[PDB]
Amino acid sequence: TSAVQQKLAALEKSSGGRLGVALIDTADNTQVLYRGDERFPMCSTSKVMAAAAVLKQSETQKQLLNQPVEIKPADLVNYNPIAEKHVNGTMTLAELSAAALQYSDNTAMNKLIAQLGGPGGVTAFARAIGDETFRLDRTEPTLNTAIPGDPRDTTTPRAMAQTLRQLTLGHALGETQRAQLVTWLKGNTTGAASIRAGLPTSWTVGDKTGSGDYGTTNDIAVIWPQGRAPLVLVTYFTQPQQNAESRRDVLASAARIIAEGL
Ligand SMILES: *C(=O)N1C[C@H](NOS(=O)(=O)O)CC[C@H]1C(N)=O
Repeated sequence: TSAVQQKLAALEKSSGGRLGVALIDTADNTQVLYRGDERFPMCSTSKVMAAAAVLKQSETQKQLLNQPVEIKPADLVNYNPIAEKHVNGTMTLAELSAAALQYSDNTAMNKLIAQLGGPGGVTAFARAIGDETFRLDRTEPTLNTAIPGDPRDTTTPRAMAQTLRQLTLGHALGETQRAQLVTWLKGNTTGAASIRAGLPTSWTVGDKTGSGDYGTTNDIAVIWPQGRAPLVLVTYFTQPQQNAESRRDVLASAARIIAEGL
């Protein structure tokens, strides 16, 4: 173990839960892993992959992101801050992608999932961009049950970091779609208490948070530190009891520990 890993272990031990971290430094492609090959429930962080999959579809349909998608009252689930304003109306796939990523709208996420033919279509996109680990099995809201030992709707920190890098910094998407994904992630509204809180204020972050049962507290981020090449950082966290409170400070602490290395 490295010093960063021993610090992450100490944070995890005092946290009362299970922490997973994966950093990729694209300055030199090095990786820091803590429980990097253990599965964690993704919860809302799976939305990135659904949005990227729709962006990928849009590479061969110029007008796909402008296509209207009907929002019915029955479509509303547990957290719909944008979709509820369009009930009995429509949202475009661009609007749904932005709502899913920036406001973590679960109705928008379900519309993205349906646009891909269900959770298996998101998993298939993951496979098509080289992610052998990601699996999406359910829609919102049950994909957030986050039951320990349940492999459904999970990934590992390493695989998620690798995928987020390919999507945001690599060529898993076309150039325009990559820029759109990064623009969406950087305009996230929900991230300031998570990885963002553990990094120097001068660094630009685009991220996607998630949370679920068992106190599951997740964040996945692409980071532009001042004067250095970007990083990819994945912090997953989950706890032993179903009603545990969210612990975004633990993600911030892990990010702060990561930041002290590179
Ligand atoms: C995603 O994990 N979810 C949607 C909603 N927003 O996520 S955030 O809090 O990480 O921004 C929170 C609840 C969760 C869900 N159970 O749908």
